[PDB]
Amino acid sequence: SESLRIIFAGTPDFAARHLDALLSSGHNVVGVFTQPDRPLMPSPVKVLAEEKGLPVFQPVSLRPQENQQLVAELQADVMVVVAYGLILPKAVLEMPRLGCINVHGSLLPRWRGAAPIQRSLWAGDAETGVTIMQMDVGLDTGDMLYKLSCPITAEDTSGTLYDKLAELGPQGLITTLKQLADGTAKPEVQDETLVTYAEKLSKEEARIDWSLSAAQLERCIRAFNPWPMSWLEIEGQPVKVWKASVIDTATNAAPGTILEANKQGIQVATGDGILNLLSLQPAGKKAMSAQDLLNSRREWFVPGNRLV
Repeated sequence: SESLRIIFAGTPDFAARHLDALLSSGHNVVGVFTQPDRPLMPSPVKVLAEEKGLPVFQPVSLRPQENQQLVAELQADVMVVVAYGLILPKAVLEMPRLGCINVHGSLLPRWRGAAPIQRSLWAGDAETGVTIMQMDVGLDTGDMLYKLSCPITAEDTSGTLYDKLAELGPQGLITTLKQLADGTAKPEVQDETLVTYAEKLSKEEARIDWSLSAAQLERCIRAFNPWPMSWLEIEGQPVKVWKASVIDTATNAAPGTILEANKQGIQVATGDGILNLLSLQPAGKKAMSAQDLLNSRREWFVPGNRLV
């Protein structure tokens, strides 16, 4: 029942979904910190804070004591950090009364780090979720105050999981804020041994490696959607893969061998099983179905030929 003065720090839409939830549930958000304007585009959090008449602060860094003081001045009870791109110095961590609380996109201690959502999908996890944690100095080492899980379906991409977590996160956050205001929060220490780090995604890593199993390639295709998107090079042309299905049939064909190319898809042998490419997007072109591809890029997918 204690109305907490909250400083909200966040940047992307995922973060904006959480701010919107805090406001909508009558929370006392005293200030909003977002990353400085980007080439010059304002963040989804900045846009929403503004529309709501909230003071926005965009220090390029919290290292300067001048910037740290902006947090001090707001005399906050807790600082909620959701996808805010700046490192918080221990000094700032100690400033709000109840400290800083972070909404992390994984079921900690698994997937500490930068790309928890994409990595849980890529790794083949059966589920993800969000962990609301009491921020500490390391990279996502804080005690877990709350966790909500969400299963990862076979049709999920990092994009849909983001959607799912953007809906789960706010409720977990509001619940946790209630517990902190009530003194009923039950902090759980992270088991170091269960930790894994969700390293950033790169376009280099998204390039299709046919020697992998069709299952993992199919997972990469989903996990790397919307960014960086799995891709292969054909005639020095980067081609993004939007959809593929796995054909659980063993092949003696070398990885990369096109086994079939028709309306049903372009089947490619992998290191284990067959990957059926369904939607590909040649650079600077539209995302085309296998049939469209056979009409405009036939020579790229001749059965018997080997990709890559």
